[PDB]
Amino acid sequence: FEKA
Amino acid sequence: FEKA
Amino acid sequence: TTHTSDFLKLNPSSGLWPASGLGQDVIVAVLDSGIWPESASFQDDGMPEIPKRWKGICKPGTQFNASMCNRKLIGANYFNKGILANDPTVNITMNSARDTDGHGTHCASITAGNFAKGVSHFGYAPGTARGVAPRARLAVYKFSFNEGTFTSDLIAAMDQAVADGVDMISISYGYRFIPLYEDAISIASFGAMMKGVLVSASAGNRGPGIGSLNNGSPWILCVASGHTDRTFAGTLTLGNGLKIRGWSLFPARAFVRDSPVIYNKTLSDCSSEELLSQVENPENTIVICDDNGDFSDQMRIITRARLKAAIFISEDPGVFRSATFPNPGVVVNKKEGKQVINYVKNSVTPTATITFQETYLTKPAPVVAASSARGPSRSYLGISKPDILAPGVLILAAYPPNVFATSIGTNILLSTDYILESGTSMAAPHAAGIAAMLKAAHPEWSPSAIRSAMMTTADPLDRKPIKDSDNNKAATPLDMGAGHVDPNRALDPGLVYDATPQDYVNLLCSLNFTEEQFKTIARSSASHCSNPSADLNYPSFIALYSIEGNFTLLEQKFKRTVTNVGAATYKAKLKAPKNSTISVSPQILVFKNKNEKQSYTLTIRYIGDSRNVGSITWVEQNGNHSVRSPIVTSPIIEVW
Amino acid sequence: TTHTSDFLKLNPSSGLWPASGLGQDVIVAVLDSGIWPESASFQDDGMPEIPKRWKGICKPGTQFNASMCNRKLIGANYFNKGILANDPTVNITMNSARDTDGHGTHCASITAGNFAKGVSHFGYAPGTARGVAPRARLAVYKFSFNEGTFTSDLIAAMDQAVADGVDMISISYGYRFIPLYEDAISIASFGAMMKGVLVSASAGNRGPGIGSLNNGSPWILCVASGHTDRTFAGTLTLGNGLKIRGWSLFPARAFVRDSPVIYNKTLSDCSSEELLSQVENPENTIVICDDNGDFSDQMRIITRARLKAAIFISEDPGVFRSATFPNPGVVVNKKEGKQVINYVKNSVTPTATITFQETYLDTKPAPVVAASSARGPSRSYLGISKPDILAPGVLILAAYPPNVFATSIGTNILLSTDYILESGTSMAAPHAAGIAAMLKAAHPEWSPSAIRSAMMTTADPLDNTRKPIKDSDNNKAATPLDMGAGHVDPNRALDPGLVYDATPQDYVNLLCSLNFTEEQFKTIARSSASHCSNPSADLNYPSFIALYSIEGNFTLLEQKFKRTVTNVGAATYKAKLKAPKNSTISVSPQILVFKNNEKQSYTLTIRYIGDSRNVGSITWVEQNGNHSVRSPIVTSPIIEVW
Ligand SMILES: *[C@@H]1O[C@H](CO)[C@@H](O[C@@H]2O[C@H](CO)[C@@H](O)[C@H](O)[C@H]2NC(C)=O)[C@H](O[C@@H]2O[C@@H](C)[C@@H](O)[C@@H](O)[C@@H]2O)[C@H]1NC(C)=O
Ligand SMILES: *[C@@H]1O[C@H](CO)[C@@H](O[C@@H]2O[C@H](CO)[C@@H](O)[C@H](O)[C@H]2NC(C)=O)[C@H](O[C@@H]2O[C@@H](C)[C@@H](O)[C@@H](O)[C@@H]2O)[C@H]1NC(C)=O
Ligand SMILES: *[C@@H]1O[C@H](CO)[C@@H](O[C@@H]2O[C@H](CO)[C@@H](O)[C@H](O)[C@H]2NC(C)=O)[C@H](O[C@@H]2O[C@@H](C)[C@@H](O)[C@@H](O)[C@@H]2O)[C@H]1NC(C)=O
Ligand SMILES: *[C@@H]1O[C@H](CO)[C@@H](O[C@@H]2O[C@H](CO)[C@@H](O)[C@H](O)[C@H]2NC(C)=O)[C@H](O[C@@H]2O[C@@H](C)[C@@H](O)[C@@H](O)[C@@H]2O)[C@H]1NC(C)=O
Ligand SMILES: *[C@@H]1O[C@H](CO)[C@@H](O[C@@H]2O[C@H](CO)[C@@H](O)[C@H](O)[C@H]2NC(C)=O)[C@H](O)[C@H]1NC(C)=O
Ligand SMILES: *[C@H]1O[C@H](CO)[C@@H](O)[C@H](O[C@@H]2O[C@@H](C)[C@@H](O)[C@@H](O)[C@@H]2O)[C@H]1NC(C)=O
Repeated sequence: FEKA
Repeated sequence: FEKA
Repeated sequence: TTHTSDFLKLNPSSGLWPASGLGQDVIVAVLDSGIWPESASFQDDGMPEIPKRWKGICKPGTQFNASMCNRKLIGANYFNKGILANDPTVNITMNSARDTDGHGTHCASITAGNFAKGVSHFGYAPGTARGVAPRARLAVYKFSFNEGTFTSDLIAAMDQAVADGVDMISISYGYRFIPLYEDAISIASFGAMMKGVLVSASAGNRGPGIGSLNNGSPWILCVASGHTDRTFAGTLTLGNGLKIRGWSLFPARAFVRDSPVIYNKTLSDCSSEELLSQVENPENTIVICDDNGDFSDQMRIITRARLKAAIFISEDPGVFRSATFPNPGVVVNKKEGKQVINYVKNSVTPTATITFQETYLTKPAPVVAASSARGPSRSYLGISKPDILAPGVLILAAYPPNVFATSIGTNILLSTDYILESGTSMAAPHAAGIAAMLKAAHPEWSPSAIRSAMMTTADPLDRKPIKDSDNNKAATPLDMGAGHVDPNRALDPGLVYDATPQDYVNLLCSLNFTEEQFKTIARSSASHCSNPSADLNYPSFIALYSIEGNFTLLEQKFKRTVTNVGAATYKAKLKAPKNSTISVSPQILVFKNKNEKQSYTLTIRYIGDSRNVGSITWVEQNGNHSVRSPIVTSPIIEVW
Repeated sequence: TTHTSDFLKLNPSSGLWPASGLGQDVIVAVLDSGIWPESASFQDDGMPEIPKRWKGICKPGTQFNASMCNRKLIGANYFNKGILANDPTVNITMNSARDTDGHGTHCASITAGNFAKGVSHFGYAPGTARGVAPRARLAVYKFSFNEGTFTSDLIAAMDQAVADGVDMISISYGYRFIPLYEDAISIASFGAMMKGVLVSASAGNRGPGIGSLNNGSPWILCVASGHTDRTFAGTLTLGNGLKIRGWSLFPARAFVRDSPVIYNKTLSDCSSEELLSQVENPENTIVICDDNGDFSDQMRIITRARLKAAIFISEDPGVFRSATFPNPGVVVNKKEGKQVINYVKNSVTPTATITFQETYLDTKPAPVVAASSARGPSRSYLGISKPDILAPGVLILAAYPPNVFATSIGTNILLSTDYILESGTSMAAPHAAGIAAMLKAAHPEWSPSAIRSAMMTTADPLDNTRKPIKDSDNNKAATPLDMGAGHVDPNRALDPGLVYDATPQDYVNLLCSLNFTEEQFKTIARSSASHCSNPSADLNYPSFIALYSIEGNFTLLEQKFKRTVTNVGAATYKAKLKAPKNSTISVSPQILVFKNNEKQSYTLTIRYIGDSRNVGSITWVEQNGNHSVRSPIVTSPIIEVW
């Protein structure tokens, strides 16, 4: 997961 | 002299 | 966003804005870390009454009560059940929609921030900030907390947004290395597409490697990130009158005038703290740093040494995407670097001046960011991704006033009401708003159609082909999809590649998942589905070729159906990808009146070895309509 | 000056501003280091055509051409002959009226700066900046260069200003330790006075020692510096919820939230770099500094060590005059200092938060005499009380050259600006000069002596708490030798009811009484008068001073002062008397009847003894009106004159  |  | 909307050509006179009323009657949901409500970007000055259709709640919580909403921020909701279920022993500090990270606030303002007078990023990019859709209603849905971020909360957040009747969904998050039936945003997005809600998501920031993107699903608008035509300057003036407009983002009006400059190969590397500490009067001296591939380390060493300033020689694309500039200095290109070095070597008492907080409005533009994730989609190769290009590099938007923003020196942190931020996170919300407005001008258009308009009308040129920042060559559809969003045109595409909820079910059906995996995605919008079909009516084309052996001539046929949203007739213009031939049939489409549908078949004959690009454009004969679709060949890579 | 005019009560609706059209039709001359023309403060957005009376030039020079003037900056002239004569070998980098120092630009904008939208000192004192007289005309006369400042040049600047037809003169310079006939500013001032031009001059910044002021001449409006009600905030919040509004001028929006605070006596002194360098994680920790009398040194040691911030315990007045705050932090008084130190000792994990760029306009009491403002009596001439009046001088926001050092962050970063905070009597004088000009516009016939009268007898000796203005240096009541008649009150000065007027001949007669040699005499009066057969030391002044020798035995003394008051209002006034401690005073008549410009005299008499400067006053209150003509009275030792 990763918030962009 | 002196610039106040 | 003090310039972004101008860069897109949006204005009150004509185009999407006037036709959409700046999206006053439309609602865009933002799924992120929450929002900071008191921001100026979220006030409701020129806002009419809230559409009666809306019934979303303003859920109370920590430092957030049911009066925090208005005619702008019409909804605030959060979802933390996943967190607590995971560990009920946890004390969630900010148990509400209030943003304690910033990501959520920045995105919300970009998509529909209200006009905000006299703001800037520490002097840079000054002006009035506003969302790509200044009058769109905001519906916040916080699923990301400091204490954690859970998939189930994400899905719960989307489901609620769709249930609330939102018009569009904006989500700047992504997951990699998982199959569709384990992909959170994809599962929820499928449900959204099933109910007429278009989802705009970032492609990710793990470019430029091949197939590095996420959210690459057929039922998602996958958005890439490009540079604008804005630049920030520390004008460099040498003692010999030589004036060079370099790059700088030092967050303050530093005063470096007629200061001594030195060029010394023993420390030119700017990697040794000990060496740099040997320069006498380091506080009144400007040091020159060679291009060594690690600019951010040089800046660290410089800042720690407390030099007056430094002239960094570099063209590393990373430098032009970061706002980290805690010490006065300038970045110059290789040519300029030689001029500066020469001046210094041919002079005793070489001096320099540098001013800051300067912002200018660059060629070429736009340009695909080197870190913007690339296709093809390892979630599904069949459909080209990403879909479209939008501004995402160093964009100005609202930000929580009580969190770290940037830095000065090694010990001074600074906060701000508006900050510059880069990534696909900034780009997606631009597309979300544009889509929201297109939906306002055409209340009957489907998510697929709206995406069609945005794509077939996108601009592949910057008047040359948009470049890839990583290599400086022409950008591919796997880099920028159809190209740069062009809102005003999107309003009148002439022809759209439409699709229905049933079409996607048919597509999902063809993937041949177990009926359990199928239900996981469905999940209650369709049952396990007797007309499987992998040829989804998509406004783009991708021809795939295996690399597991000898390469031989391959052929692929695509079936498309274009509906007329304009009586009219189009002729197909073809540019076939390199080392391949293409053909269409029929070569001419005739329309007797609005809403009439017409089908055709594109056929590519290609051989692999390397992603080649071409296109098909339906140009109206008695008008100015031009419907363009990109074509790209690609190897078959490891899928998740 | 984003608040100063509000602090003075000036406004467009009523008072001096409307009565004088914001001084649009008057002209004030600024004698200093020049000006930065392209400043927003010197643009002419709301300026009517230049008064035809004016014919001053826009003299060209280095980076300055004859088109650099407008309907706001109507005159520009520089004088360097003194520097060249002294050495022709000198290369004058900026050979024109352009300011490369800042002093001149600051004063200029303070006196007659045009309205300038959205300015500040790095976020502090934000708002619209404007001079005390927003529509007054500017005439710049530069006699001060980076390469040198020369008396003769100064005198040449004034003479030229007076000759140009200037309505008022403002000069923020002062010389000490020289007799009148060697006093450049005074010599020229006499000429200016002789021709109906008032001169506002700073009192000096070498207080609070007795008789430390300069420009203390009878024919000069001597100005002293006071604090305003404005304060700059670094709100301090402890982990326990305790919130304190401390002092801070860090020139940026620093982010220090919930950081660990430490109090370690071994270093609480904040005077050792070695010790402070021993605090682990200095970049995320906040150290508390004890009061050691040298805050500015502490700040330096802290800035060198790179602490995230420091809480300074200090009540030293010098701290509240300086904009030097290169590192995040706050200053707190003795009591608050204990509250903070306590919290830390009674806790493991004591944290704190400090915000910045906060300005508040509520301080009490205000104004207050700056501890550094020069004090009377005038060692140029004990005969008349100095200084004359008080005006805003502490941390005033005004225009500034964009390409010179403004303030500092960390040890290596210098910052520049278009508007900066500056302190001293230099900032005060221009306030007076501007007001003096508007009075002159409202009453074109009033003399320089009358206009100074309206400002003095109408001044306010009480602060915003309605108590007697305090002396920052001691916290006791300020004396006339500290603040003259008191704090300027423009709107009242517009309508003083009565005035202590005077004429050129009156100053000649006063000059003669000094009993100089006739060459010395001519040195001062040059050609405005000739060696004068009616000596008179009793100049009709709007204030009184009673001097007493301190050599030998003290014995009940007696002094009589004769005054003439002309009615600028039919009315009658009654004299109210408050006699200086340990002394008696009486007037006569005790009432004054007026039929309609009519003049009427009276005599004040004081019986006092020396030991110490005691203060009293005499106010003529109108019976059938609301006029009040007040004049300070002060007793003073007879100290060494120059
Ligand atoms: C979650 O918040 C609770 C307070 O609302 C914490 O429990 C309380 O902690 C206080 C200060 O540590 C203590 O005075 C209270 O008696 C205690 N109990 C209650 C019912 O509030 C809790 O802290 C944890 O549990 C407590 C009981 C202590 O053992 C702490 O050391 C624990 O950290 C908070 N939980 C966490 C993980 O912080
Ligand atoms: C280029 O950078 C070098 C590293 O700072 C300089 O040499 C350093 O000079 C210091 C005294 O100025 C001395 O303490 C250091 O030991 C020495 N460092 C090294 C790695 O040798 C150099 O200065 C020149 O060379 C030194 C050795 C002295 O001879 C100086 O007089 C020379 O200027 C810097 N500049 C040049 C032109 O070399
Ligand atoms: C005052 O300005 C003069 C002219 O700009 C300087 O003289 C000139 O200096 C130049 C650089 O040194 C040189 O190229 C010129 O030939 C020289 N002479 C002329 C007529 O231009 C002068 O500099 C001083 O005198 C010169 C001749 C040198 O010997 C220097 O050592 C001196 O600084 C300037 N004077 C000063 C005090 O700076
Ligand atoms: C109060 O300040 C003292 C002086 O800075 C601290 O002692 C210093 O501790 C350093 C490492 O913490 C050590 O390298 C220095 O030699 C030493 N300096 C002196 C003058 O003693 C002191 O820290 C405590 O005492 C020292 C000696 C160590 O034992 C530390 O572990 C202790 O914390 C400071 N007192 C505190 C932090 O409570
Ligand atoms: C007098 O000085 C002014 C101030 O600049 C000159 O006007 C400027 O000319 C420069 C050319 O380098 C332009 O960049 C500025 O925009 C001009 N500004 C204004 C206000 O005119 C003017 O040319 C000078 N006059 C002469 C005769 O040299
Ligand atoms: C909640 O919102 C804000 C943020 O805390 C509060 O200030 C409000 O306080 C309540 O309402 C305001 C308008 C004021 O009357 C105050 O006295 C009240 O306590 C609160 N608003 C509501 C509707 O509860």
